[PDB]
Amino acid sequence: ASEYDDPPGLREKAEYLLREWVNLYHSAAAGRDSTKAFSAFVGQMHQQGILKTDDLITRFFRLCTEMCVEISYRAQAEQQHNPAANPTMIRAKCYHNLDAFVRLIALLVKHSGEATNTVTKINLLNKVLGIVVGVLLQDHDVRQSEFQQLPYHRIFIMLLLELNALETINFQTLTAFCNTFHILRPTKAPGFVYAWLELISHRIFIARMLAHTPQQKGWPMYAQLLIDLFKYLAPFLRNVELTKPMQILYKGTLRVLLVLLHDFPEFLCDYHYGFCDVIPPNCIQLRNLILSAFPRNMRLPDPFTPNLKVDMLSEINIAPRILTNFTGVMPPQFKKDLDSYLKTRSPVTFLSDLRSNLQVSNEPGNRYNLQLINALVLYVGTQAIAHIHNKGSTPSMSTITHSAHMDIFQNLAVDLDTEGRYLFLNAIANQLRYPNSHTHYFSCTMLYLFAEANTEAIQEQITRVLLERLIVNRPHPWGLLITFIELIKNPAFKFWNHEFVEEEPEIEKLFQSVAQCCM
Amino acid sequence: EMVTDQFGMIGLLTFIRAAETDPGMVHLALGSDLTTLGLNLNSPENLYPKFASPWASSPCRPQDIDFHVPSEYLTNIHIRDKLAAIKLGRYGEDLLFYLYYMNGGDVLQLLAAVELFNRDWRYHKEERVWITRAPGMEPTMKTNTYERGTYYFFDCLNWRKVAKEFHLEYDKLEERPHLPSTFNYNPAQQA
Amino acid sequence: TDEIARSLKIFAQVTSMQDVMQEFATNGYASDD
Amino acid sequence: GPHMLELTKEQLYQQAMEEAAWHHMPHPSDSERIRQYLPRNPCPTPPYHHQMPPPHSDTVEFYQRLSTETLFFIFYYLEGTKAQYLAAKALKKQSWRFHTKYMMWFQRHEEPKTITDEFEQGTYIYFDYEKWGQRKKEGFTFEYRYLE
Repeated sequence: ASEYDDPPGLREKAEYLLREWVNLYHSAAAGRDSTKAFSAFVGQMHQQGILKTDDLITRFFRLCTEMCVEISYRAQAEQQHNPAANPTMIRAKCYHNLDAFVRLIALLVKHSGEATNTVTKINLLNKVLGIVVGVLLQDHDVRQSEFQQLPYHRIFIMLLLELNALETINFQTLTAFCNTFHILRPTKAPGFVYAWLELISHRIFIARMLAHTPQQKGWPMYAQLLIDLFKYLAPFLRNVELTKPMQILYKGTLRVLLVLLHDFPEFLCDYHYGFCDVIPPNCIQLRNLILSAFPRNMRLPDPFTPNLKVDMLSEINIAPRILTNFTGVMPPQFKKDLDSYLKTRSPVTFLSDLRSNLQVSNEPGNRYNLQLINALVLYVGTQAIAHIHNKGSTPSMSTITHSAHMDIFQNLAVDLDTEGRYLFLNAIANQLRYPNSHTHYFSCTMLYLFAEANTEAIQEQITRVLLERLIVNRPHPWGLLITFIELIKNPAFKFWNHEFVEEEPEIEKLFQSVAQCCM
Repeated sequence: EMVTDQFGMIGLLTFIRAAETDPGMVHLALGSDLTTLGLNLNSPENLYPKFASPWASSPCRPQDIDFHVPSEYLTNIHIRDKLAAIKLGRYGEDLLFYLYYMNGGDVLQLLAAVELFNRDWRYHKEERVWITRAPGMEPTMKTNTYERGTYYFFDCLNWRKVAKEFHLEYDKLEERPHLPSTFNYNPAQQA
Repeated sequence: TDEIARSLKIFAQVTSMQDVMQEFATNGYASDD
Repeated sequence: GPHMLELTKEQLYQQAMEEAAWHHMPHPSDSERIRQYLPRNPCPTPPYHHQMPPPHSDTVEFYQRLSTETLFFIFYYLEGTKAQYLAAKALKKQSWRFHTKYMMWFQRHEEPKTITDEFEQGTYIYFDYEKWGQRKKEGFTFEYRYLE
């Protein structure tokens, strides 16, 4: 009778069984965890023949969900079509039904594990989540603007909490909840985004996913969920198309990342490349949160401290950890051609083509393969650090120059256009982080690029990239301050400032704002 | 001479000048004072175990956290109807100060503030403390503008009624507590 | 296969605070102090 | 032209569904266990009022500073939370012993007149959750099979 090829009189049957259970769950001495009631309810299920086929079991779960969804929608209607109605009592009505359903799911799952089963127990947990995801997405797509997220938000959390109160079984539970959250990422379920961020960032979920996870197995999965959030936000942030609901979502993103920065800075550190590839270059602060994370229990000199000699730091020779295999963006022929340039320094047709290879004027409104600019820059640098290390020296202001590596960087500065150059310079700045061999390499690169600039435009853009990143509220990456402080010291810059600062005296204010914003 | 384009200094100075006219709460070129996001970023303890929601301004209170308490303490499914109804006039002074401090940003804080106000407790707007007259301790100096005598003030940091004999303005002292009849209020939608 | 169904089907094969408070009045002498 | 049209129709759809979702944002209560007596009721409170509770008011030490009435309130009206466990903890430390049958906390007023391996009978002070107050009881038999 329903939209589905649902057997006759099944909705009626299921909704009668759920109605009963909801009264049973709320009944006195039904068991501490609805135990005495459940053993007896499963009997009632079996008698009503819902237990016969797995197809009917799944169908009962779909119908239960839809019932709970309908109860919510009605509860929501009486709260509006009667503004004399108690909204707290309305909420309680939905919770009454939903909490009851959750316990039926949680119990049907914990008791499905026949002779201490792991596969069956998990497979039903997956089935249930899948059935709920299905009901969500159909609701979402049909109800559109009137889509309510409450049923699904409560179902998902309470079930995660019920199934939290089996350290291996705990992981497959989390892996099941993760795939669900990924399926329900805001680009798929936009009307569920607030509930989704509330799920993704739950006290229990962060805890289990990041702190209490074997060999940090959750770290790559959680990092996917955040990428889904940044992938979603990216077109809106990029376009400066920030509605009140978007400002509210962005501020939630800030609160989540601030928590991550403070509690799991090594997590943000490890997945910084991945996050940087998706956050648009205009989100200065959001990206600074990622780029400011540094391994815990690590002394970081104050960038201002007079006569600070950075070479001294034993840390500047140790490379950072990169858990995003960035080399991948590169088309295999491109990397093959690139590696040939890096060792042979031939042919010159590589540099001329490189600028065109970085262009993606195919795709509308971007004209640049940002992700590829990022990969080339990081790769070229890393290859350069290894090449110098092989030569027996260490990345220094002198050892980094006049290499096939620097020829690529120097060419990109001269041969790219203002937009090109902007993206390119940002790709360098994203490496100016805590004291490490990539921070040191790119710090010198950036400084050398300013000094060896024959164009004023090159100098202004370097200044712009470093300054825009320091003019913003804290955090500011260690390497960024270091790079900037060393630049403002070069006669190249002194001369540049002297010229630009009098053609725009408002510019003077910005540099003065950095002395106090950071110090 | 300068980069006439959006990717130069002029491009940046344009964004900074734009914040003045942009009524948003998000200014991508300038940032947010992250201390003001209601997170204890200085705290030596982890934030996540008390992390409420991405939209909340204050962490999880212990009434918010659920604990797998001994079976025996789950007394309501048994005492529900015989259990006394909540009447703040029924309760003592200590329970009222608990209800006040703990239920911050809730109707309960105002409901406790009202019952305290009914018991001659008066809240100081400036010093952020509750003050009442001591037993028979009338003010030494007395005018229509202020009063100077010995007063009990509730110090929540040591959880006790404290004797402190100093001058108190009648103006900086909170009037009868209000109650917001704000329908379907959500502090998450405004953030 | 209906692996899940059978596990629950075989599971199916298995298996006053007024009188207490009135008994509380009889268990000792109540007062005020 | 219209800058928002730089967004794809899918992105506009996404934004629209999110805008809708904003009208009915999740309430703190949504991802929490039902609070039968003290549900959440967020409201606009002035800035000069205590927006946040005192620091370290989540320790068994803080809970020991509260009145027995406060602890008895937390125990009955805040069932199954960290606060109820902490209150019962402080209560237990404050020499109160919960009777499982009667669902009330008892404390010895005197030394029990009789102590056996099964019970103790003496005069106790208890908390009546309905009369909402402390009440003394003489010749009370506390069966240890209800103690713990």
